[PDB]
Amino acid sequence: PGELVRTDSPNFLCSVLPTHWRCNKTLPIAFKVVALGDVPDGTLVTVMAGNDENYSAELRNATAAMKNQVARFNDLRFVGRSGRGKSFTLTITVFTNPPQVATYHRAIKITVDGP
Amino acid sequence: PRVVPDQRSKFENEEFFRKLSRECEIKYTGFRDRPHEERQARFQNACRDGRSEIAFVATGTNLSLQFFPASWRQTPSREYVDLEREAGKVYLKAPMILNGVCVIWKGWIDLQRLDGMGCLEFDEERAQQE
Repeated sequence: PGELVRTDSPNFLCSVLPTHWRCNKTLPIAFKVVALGDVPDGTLVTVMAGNDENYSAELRNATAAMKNQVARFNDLRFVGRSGRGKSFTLTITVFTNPPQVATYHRAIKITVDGP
Repeated sequence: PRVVPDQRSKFENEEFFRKLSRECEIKYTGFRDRPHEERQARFQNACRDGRSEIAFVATGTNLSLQFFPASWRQTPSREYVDLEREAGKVYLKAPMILNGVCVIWKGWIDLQRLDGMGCLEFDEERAQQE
């Protein structure tokens, strides 16, 4: 599961994301969303990003499925960017019924060059 | 599934919710890079299937929505997807647990513009059975 942080939901944890990262560049770690309470295997999870400037940043491989409380994303990637050092708020949706949503504010800053 | 011990309190006192509990600009975000003509079709077809992705533009808070009763393929009732209430646009209702609190997303979207107004409501009924 690696390094984790709490999300704004009491039911989920996700990987720690680089504070600043380059557009369309693979992440230093596989993005992981960890479910605390029971969530059936196969449950679909998705990540979406946005903020005041870019309300819906384009992402790559932003879909995954739970397997033992962990939804591991395969090469998740932030293509859209946050701009004038203003960072992204992640929206993590776990598709149970109804869906469970967890936000991660100022999770990451995506510029064209990166650090 | 999982909620904080005091949902209403969290819903009423936290800036995240408050900044979202009043009608504000919302915008469909599906097929972001595609011909507006197509996006318009995608949106309605998806609405008829009971799903959509609508972000709150002001804060960039993206949401994937399911227009079905929290209880639970099958076409949604006019209660969650209304195409009549007002010609030109569609009224949508979507339950979910957001940051540990049971809420209901309500709003409408212009079938032409693919933009609109919507907000979050505390779902008392759902909140207590959790």
